[PDB]
Amino acid sequence: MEDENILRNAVNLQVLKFHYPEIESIIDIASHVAVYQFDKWLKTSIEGTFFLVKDQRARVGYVILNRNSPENLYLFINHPSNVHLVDRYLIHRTENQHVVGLWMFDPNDMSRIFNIVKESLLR
Amino acid sequence: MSFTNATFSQVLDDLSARFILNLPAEEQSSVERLCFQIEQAHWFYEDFIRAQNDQLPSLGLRVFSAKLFAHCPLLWKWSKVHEEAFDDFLRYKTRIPVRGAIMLDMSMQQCVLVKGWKASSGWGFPKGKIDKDESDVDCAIREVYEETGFDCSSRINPNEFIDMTIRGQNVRLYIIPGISLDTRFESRTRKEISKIEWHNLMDLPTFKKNKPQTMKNKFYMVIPFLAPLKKWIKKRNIANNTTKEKNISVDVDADASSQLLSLLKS
Ligand SMILES: Nc1ncnc2c1ncn2[C@@H]1O[C@H](COP(=O)(O)OP(=O)(O)OP(=O)(O)O)[C@@H](O)[C@H]1O
Repeated sequence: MEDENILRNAVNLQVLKFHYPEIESIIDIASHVAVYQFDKWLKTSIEGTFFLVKDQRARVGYVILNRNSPENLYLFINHPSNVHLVDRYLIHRTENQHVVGLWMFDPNDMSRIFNIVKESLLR
Repeated sequence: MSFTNATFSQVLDDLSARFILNLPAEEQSSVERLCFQIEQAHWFYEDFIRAQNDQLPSLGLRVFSAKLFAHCPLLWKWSKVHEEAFDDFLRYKTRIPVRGAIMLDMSMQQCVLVKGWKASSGWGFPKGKIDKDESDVDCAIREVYEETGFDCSSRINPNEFIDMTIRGQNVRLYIIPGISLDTRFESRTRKEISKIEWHNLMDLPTFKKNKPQTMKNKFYMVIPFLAPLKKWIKKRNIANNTTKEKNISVDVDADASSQLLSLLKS
């Protein structure tokens, strides 16, 4: 039954808005993402459930609700050109000109998010 | 300190959204694959959340899991035969055993804790895995000795301990009161350890009713044993003025746990 999904969406959105009240919409979700940084890839402490979110001012971004500690990550994707698929990472060029590497344990999540990201910052 | 003002209900949603809610359907249907994530949540709860909100109750896995189901819609479509088999599995999952001790002073208000170097390592009770054919008591004696330099074979009591399943391990910490308050600790066989110190129980994150935690200490699997400990001491004090120790143990995942499950589940 579809009821469970309507229910699953509402919980998700509550959980995120509780952490970040500006968030208005969830675009898509990957169950398990690991975060890597540069300087060559280095492993971070942040690893958990990935949510592709849209801001109230319509800013696309993502939340990882970290599994290892209550220290979550939340970054904006300002422009489509700030993202790339290399080496099975979804690579993201932050405002702070850091290079982030997102590892979707599910390759399918990788492709689906990348694509919807491009579409969501297109319109 | 995100969860300091969250209700129990909001905390339950988070842990759900965080660990189990957004799993692929097949993983939710896998007792093992789901039990793992729930084991992670229960620990995240005891170790991180309760630390900023002591109002939140300390729960054994089995109970915590039940309440985590209430905040997970995709699990509501399933049989009583199914949910009972799962709980069964939570009760008897083959888990790595870990033994050690909670070393207390004579006055039972201070305990011995061990810290790695790394800033990512929080203080913890002396504990470790079991060597082949080694006995529970014998493993505890060994871990304490290696980590602490203190030989406890003369004071360890096979009848006095706390059992608890936390983060996918079956922890047993023997409770050894009356440790000399100027014991000198050593860790020469354990090069990883940098500090080994007496801490006041009253300074431990959830120990005293409404003492807030200062952000100046990190603790590993300490907080979860504090509820069973308060209970141990209460009881050991009753015994001290009535008979003689020996009997006093506290099994978190046993009766106390099934009593509470019946109250929820009935
Ligand atoms: N003292 C500690 N402080 C913080 N995190 C810890 C500590 N001990 C273990 N962990 C965490 O627990 C996870 C798994 O435990 P880990 O393998 O590090 O312990 P271990 O010493 O191998 O356990 P065992 O005693 O069973 O061998 C790791 O991700 C690690 O971050």
